Amino acid sequence: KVEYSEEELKTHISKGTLGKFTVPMLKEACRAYGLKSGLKKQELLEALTKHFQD
Repeated sequence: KVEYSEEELKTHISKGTLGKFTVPMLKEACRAYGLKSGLKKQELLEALTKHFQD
């Protein structure tokens, strides 16, 4: 489903492909995570990573 539930995200965070998708797609994961996200792109990754990486 790759709906960005967390599994794909976790996997993405691991290797580092989570930063491939565009911003419109990144916002999706953020919406599911409940983060703040950023009006740019990579900013989304950070929000995601932070939610799955110390």
